[PDB]
Amino acid sequence: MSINSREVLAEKVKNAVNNQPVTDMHTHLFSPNFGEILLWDIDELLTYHYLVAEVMRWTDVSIEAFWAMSKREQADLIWEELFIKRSPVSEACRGVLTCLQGLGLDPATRDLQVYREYFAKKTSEEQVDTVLQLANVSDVVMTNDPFDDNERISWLEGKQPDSRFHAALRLDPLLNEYEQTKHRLRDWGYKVNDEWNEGSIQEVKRFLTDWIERMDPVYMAVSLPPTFSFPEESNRGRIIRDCLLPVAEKHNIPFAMMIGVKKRVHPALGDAGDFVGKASMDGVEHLLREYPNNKFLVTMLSRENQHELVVLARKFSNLMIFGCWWFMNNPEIINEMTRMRMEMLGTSFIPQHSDARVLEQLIYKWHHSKSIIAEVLIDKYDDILQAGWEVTEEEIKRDVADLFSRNFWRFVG
Amino acid sequence: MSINSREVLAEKVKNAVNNQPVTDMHTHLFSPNFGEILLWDIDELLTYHYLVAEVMRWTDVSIEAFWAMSKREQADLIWEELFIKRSPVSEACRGVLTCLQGLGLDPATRDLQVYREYFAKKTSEEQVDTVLQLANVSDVVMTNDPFDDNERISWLEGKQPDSRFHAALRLDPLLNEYEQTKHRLRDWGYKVNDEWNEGSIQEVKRFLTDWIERMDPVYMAVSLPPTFSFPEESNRGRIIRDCLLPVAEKHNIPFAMMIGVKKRVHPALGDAGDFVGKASMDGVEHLLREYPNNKFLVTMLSRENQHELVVLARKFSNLMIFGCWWFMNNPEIINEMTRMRMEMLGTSFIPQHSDARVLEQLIYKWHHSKSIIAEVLIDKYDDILQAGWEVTEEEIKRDVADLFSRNFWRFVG
Amino acid sequence: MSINSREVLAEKVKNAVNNQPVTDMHTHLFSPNFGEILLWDIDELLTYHYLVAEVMRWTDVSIEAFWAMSKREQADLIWEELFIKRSPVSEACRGVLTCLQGLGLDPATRDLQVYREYFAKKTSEEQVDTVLQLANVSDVVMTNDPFDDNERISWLEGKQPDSRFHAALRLDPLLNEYEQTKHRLRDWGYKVNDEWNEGSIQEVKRFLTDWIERMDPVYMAVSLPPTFSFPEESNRGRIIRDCLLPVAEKHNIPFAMMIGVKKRVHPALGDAGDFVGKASMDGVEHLLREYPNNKFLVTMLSRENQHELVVLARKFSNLMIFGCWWFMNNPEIINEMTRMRMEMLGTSFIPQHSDARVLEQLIYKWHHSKSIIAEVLIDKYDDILQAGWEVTEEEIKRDVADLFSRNFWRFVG
Ligand SMILES: [Zn+2]
Ligand SMILES: [Zn+2]
Ligand SMILES: [Zn+2]
Ligand SMILES: [Zn+2]
Repeated sequence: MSINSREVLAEKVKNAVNNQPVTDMHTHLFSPNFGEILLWDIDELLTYHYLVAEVMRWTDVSIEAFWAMSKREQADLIWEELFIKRSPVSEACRGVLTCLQGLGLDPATRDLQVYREYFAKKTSEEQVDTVLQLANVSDVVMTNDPFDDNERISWLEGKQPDSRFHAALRLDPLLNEYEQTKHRLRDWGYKVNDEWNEGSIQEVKRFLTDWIERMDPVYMAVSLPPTFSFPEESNRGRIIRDCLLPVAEKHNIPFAMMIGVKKRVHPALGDAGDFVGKASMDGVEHLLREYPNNKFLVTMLSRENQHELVVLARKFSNLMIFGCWWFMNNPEIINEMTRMRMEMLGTSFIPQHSDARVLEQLIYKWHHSKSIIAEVLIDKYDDILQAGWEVTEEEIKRDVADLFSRNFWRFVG
Repeated sequence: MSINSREVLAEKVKNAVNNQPVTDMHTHLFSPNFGEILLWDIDELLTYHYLVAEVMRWTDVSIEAFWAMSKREQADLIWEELFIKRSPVSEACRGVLTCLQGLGLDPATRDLQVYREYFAKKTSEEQVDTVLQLANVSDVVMTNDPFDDNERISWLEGKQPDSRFHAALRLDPLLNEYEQTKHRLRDWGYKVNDEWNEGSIQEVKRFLTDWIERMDPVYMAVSLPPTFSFPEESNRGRIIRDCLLPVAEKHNIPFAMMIGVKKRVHPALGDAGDFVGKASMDGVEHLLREYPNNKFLVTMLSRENQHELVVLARKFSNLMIFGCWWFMNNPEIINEMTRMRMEMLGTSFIPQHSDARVLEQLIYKWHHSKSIIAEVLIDKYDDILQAGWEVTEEEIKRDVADLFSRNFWRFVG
Repeated sequence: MSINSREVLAEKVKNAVNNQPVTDMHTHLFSPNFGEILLWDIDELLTYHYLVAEVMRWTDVSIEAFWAMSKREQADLIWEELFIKRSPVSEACRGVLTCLQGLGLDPATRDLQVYREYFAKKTSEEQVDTVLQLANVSDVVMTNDPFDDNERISWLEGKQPDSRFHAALRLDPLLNEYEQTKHRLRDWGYKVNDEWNEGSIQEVKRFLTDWIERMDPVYMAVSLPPTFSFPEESNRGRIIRDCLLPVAEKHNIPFAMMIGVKKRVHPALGDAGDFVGKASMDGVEHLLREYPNNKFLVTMLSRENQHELVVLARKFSNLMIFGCWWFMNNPEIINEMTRMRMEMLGTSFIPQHSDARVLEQLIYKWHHSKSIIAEVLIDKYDDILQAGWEVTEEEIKRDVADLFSRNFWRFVG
């Protein structure tokens, strides 16, 4: 038959959404065999940079003093300032609670000591199994930076990630800081010249090719400022034009662009010091139109870029938009973004990614987003149901699978 | 009786909204006596450019191959790709279903062949009577382009539109492509000079005057790019200043501006290749302030222009804003736009227009929009009812008539 | 006794919100002992500039004729045009009704004459007691302009405001119209030179210092245009850099910036002729980063500046954002703004201010805003209750006190 009641439909959508294994196509997590770079712990959750920014709006403790404290002390301060002295109603604070509850811990007691004991008696491998199970995440895409001495080592040592973890080649240093990076390249055997000649071009391409072969990335990525433009006679513009795009096309690897971040407007805050700005769509429009054989994954930081980004996706099939990034990762914005996207793109987009920096975040990141996405799906199905259309649970499971996993794998080939 | 609760209010409002005859002040429909230019058919509905854009995001069929197929083949592909392989949850797909259901056809069967048979046994005149009846549309405003050889002929042959259809003089070729258009003008007896002198000015005005007399348009219209500015030393700026405005004032005809469309960012897609951009409000502000004796109808394409456009309407009574155009014609946006408009303008605006290109679209266009507009009205009436205001059903019927028909006719005199 | 259900939660929050005494940190009201500048009356409510703009969209009465009528005649016209000829559904009209109902008058009768009689038999001091009581407002922050001959007099006469009223030093003439203002300064004994030298700098600082000592303002304020930038080699840029900031720091007085207003786009409308524009965040960002020892209160006029303003607050603890100003003071916007703010800032912001120009407006301004703020809180508390957190009624009361009063006083010291 078909679904005949609004209740069955809802039960059906929520169940399908909750049961669908998720492919988180963009995170800052690492296969557990990569070592300490994989962050997890209630102390890591509480010291997430989102919460550092928030605690600094309340506490009288200087930023210097904060950075001087131990992670445990920072966590204690954040807990006291954001959870005890004021209700933890922000999205980031709410998330910490969702993680605790999901792990079987009880937020009702506010017993941070007891919460810590839970983690003290587990290994990274165990927690990963636990979390991926609780968050129903089957595949995690990492952010792998070959310019980070730490991460760099494991890749050179031939270490391969857990089969549940996939690599993504981060190129920010190369594209945004070529002047300083070119020195490290030549130091690694990549003889780039001071002038952008065929020699420099071939060496940069070799660097990319070497790492593509080494990581077997699902895509190459870069985060860009509000002022991003293309074409552009700059190191970034030339590298993208002469090296990145050609290589990406040859290996049929998508180019992921996270646009709109204004770095370090408040240096002292570190990762919590980045701001946002609306970008022009001209550069993305040009890339999509002039490079029809290249695939692009895009997410933008400014609320004001979201609707036009959806419209751009209507224009180019070689564009796949994804997630509600950072400052967009808040219920009010996730909801409006997801509705605009489905209304203009049907199911041809990737609703969300976690951008998790701490393992446990996969729990709240996906739990918070799934309930909103389910609500949107229920309304959209109810609307065509009202129009006389019949939908089957199989069709819903199909649609949900496309949104949470298939659209991505299908796009990166 | 007494409307003394949100519940009674909801019933009375929905009834009033549903029963109110609609004047669709902007469409791409034509009086049936104008011939084949009047599109209608389930195949026409499925090949609407909104769906072409959407199918191209999914199908592997090349755009060239798509355009090579017959309309029936295109419709079959779109149906399979957007309705069968994925649930038809997008607004445009949902609309097709609403039309079918409204005509008495059953979407539950997904029998495209049976749907086609319905249309095969009807004439244009009959379908028009059927659709206008089902969509409860009493008056349709057309988009009449004197630069289109096809349409041009019927007007020259003295053919007059059905009394339910009204004309609107489209001037895009003249204002946006004067360099190429000036040649057609002189070829039609309008001796415009290479230089913008009094001779050219008088000839352009004569062209406008001749067509105003020929069509008896309710308003003159033009769609403009995000970069639109005024004053401006350009063909567009000079024609508007020296010809359009003076003539519009003399005949007391409103000037309609549809701002924000960036034409052909993806040429191969044809009508489905247009993009959007936020525009500056400076030009509109200047026109409203410096030409107090001219009337302006405005709608904008960018989500980011909507709130400030509402504020501009608060500033100038010679400005009438209307509808949720194109990329704004989606539930999430229609809702936010309609609420911002009513909150700052009360009932002094035109909530919607269909922009229908295919006859049957009047059904879903108005059905989808009316349910949203009705909900906004219920909230607003309830808020004053709870404040102690007594709203009568007659007052609701009056307000609803203003929003859906009278405000337009009152503005265009 | 834990909060067992959302329904019970809804009640505790609404009670706390309704019972919490409000500090309205930005209004255009005056202590009753300041004289006629304190506007109150149903006629004043109806002739509020928000309604002037709205009536002009409907009435055929010329703007000249309108200004020529007496306040009573204007009120009669506005009442007839916006309440009788069309339902009073706009936010501003709804507000008038809420005020009447709150005062015990009955909107159901639409008896404007009877409403007027209520006010005719009361004094300013009495109405102030009545209104502050009904709106549950314990503290009102005024807008005091030393450049207004009228207001200026009472301050020079040593008149001190009622203890419920606080002063805020308005500096628009000085910062935005220095060229014309410098003449008044020297005329008052402040010997500023034509050139911006140390002499001019010291004299401007003396002017500020003299008025700070005279008003004992909670903060110094200025409203700025969409084009506002800083640093800037202009009178405004230099005065802010060399005089305002240093003085503000020395006295630890916050600098309030209301950004985005485009003055007089429609001169004839007077106060109702101001428009809006999106501003760059660069100037505010620079001020916050380069002047860590200065405190800034910011509110912006453009809908499109709201989200990034929230993000900027996440970056700088010396920034306190407040209210939904003017064109933002509409339910649809207040809701989205308040949700974005709480999601990214928890309770570290000031949700609203009335900007009341007419005494009675405190009633609707706060009643309309409180219901929305209460709904947002109910949702946010429900989300953490759902995550296992045990919110207590006393904690809700504390959070509510912070949002409506304590955050402000805590920020201004
Ligand atoms: Zn919204
Ligand atoms: Zn990331
Ligand atoms: Zn159109
Ligand atoms: Zn104000």
